[PDB]
Amino acid sequence: SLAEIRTDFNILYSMMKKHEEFRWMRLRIRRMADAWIQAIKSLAEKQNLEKRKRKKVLVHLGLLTKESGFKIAETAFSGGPLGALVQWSDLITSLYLLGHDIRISASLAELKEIMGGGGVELIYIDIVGLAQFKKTLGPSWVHYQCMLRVLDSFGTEPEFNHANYAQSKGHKTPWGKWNLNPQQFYTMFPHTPDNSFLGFVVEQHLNSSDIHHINEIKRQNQSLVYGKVDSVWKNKKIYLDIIHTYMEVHATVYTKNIPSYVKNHGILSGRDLQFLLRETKLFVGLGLPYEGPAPLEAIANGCAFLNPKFNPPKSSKNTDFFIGKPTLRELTSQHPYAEVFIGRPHVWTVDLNNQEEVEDAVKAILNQKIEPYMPYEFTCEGMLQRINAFIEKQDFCHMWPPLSALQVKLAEPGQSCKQVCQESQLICEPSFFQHLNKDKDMLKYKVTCQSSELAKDILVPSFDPKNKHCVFQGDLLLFSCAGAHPRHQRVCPCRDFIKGQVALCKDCL
Ligand SMILES: O=c1ccn([C@@H]2O[C@H](COP(=O)(O)OP(=O)(O)O)[C@@H](O)[C@H]2O)c(=O)[nH]1
Ligand SMILES: OC[C@H]1O[C@H](O)[C@@H](O)[C@@H](O)[C@@H]1O
Repeated sequence: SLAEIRTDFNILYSMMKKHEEFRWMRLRIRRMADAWIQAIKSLAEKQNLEKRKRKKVLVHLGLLTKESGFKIAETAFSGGPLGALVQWSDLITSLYLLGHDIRISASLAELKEIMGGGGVELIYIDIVGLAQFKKTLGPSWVHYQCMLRVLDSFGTEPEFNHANYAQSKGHKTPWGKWNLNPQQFYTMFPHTPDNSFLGFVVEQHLNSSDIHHINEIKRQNQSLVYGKVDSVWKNKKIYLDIIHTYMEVHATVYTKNIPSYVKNHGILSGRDLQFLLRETKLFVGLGLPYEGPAPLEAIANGCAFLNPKFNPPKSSKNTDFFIGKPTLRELTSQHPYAEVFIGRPHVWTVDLNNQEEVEDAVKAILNQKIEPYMPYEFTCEGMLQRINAFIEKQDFCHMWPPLSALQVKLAEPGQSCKQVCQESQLICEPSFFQHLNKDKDMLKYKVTCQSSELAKDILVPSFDPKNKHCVFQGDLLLFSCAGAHPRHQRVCPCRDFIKGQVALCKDCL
């Protein structure tokens, strides 16, 4: 039985009216419905969407179980976290439009019931939910393991995913050690090439008459602070004052930390928030929270984003929030994606403590022409293409990307495979490590092994050019885009990517 694209949302609304928790998600969908429907039709017109098998898909939202104790549903409308719920909403909508057979679960009862009656070919779950899956199913949970796609915002690096290696390194993460293929982890932003980038869609309501008259609509000296709760505002006053010299400063806050001059609007409904963004020249980052959606929404509406620079980068080594996350990734700014893949004039990444630099950025932004912008990968059509490619082409059970995409590179000592790929405008592709892990295979890529040994280490395969000595991976679950060798070179698998669609190679569709 073959999937048919859907262009009507009534079945979806009915499925989401089954739990109150889904209420917030259901409303965002309704606001974005016409965009979604334009996008599935446009994709079907550009690319052949026929001949897809209709999948039975479990979607288990562990974060919405009582049993998790997360209280996300509870605070959804009153200024709590929404990033995750944005992502889930967009994933469900995508699956529905592509014509799959979605069974949504927010409870142990439903999880048990859907798995109970068989058929399931694909499972979207979070880490909290994955623990529940293992516990509910007992030992046969491993039978489903290759169908798992695990929503994990900040990402999982190989050294935390391999249970035995993580313990040999003393890592106490409660989040790691599932022993999956790390490409099964689905992230919020393309920051972890050991994982896959899932993302979400950036909500925007600018017609092309809004964009032509955007200069009438936007008040040139209006800034808005990013930061829904009071805590995030501690010790920002110098920064805010420099901004307040040039611009009014507005906030949407659910207050001891906020100066008297700030103009508060409270927490706004999605529509009202979108209008406030459309009238705003400058969205002001305070440092927290890390890697959320809100800055991209502002950029889509023509705001510049002032992005706090982190020198040293923040990570588990230096920031409590990061301790125990199953990754050693370092953030160079509040929103590294915004910093690296968007940049000026939309994104000004600045040292909050450099008054001169802050002042120059504010005066610059004040003087910039308004240019609303969205990377393609965060549109409806671009997210549909990405997830459609993943469902049709990612298989961890029984060759994608195809070998023709492989471009081998040598990281220097002190540089990771992530880095050397990125420096040549490529991205690391962990599925190709298996093709560069033997004497023969090396010769090809213009490195000669005068002696090899095996090792079980994330930093290998490695090459010493002085000694012509090669080390190969002994444990194939330890292949790792993350990690730099302190003294040797790494042999690194890179691939190309489509403009504005970093998850997909040119030949991947
Ligand atoms: O007054 C507000 C402020 C924010 N948001 C939304 O809350 C979401 C979460 O954005 P943020 O980057 O703050 O991430 P979080 O930390 O909540 O995951 C975004 O879609 C914002 O538009 C909202 O609905 N009303
Ligand atoms: O991870 C989601 C959520 O988990 C905890 O249980 C809560 O107390 C929150 O502070 C946190 O954000």
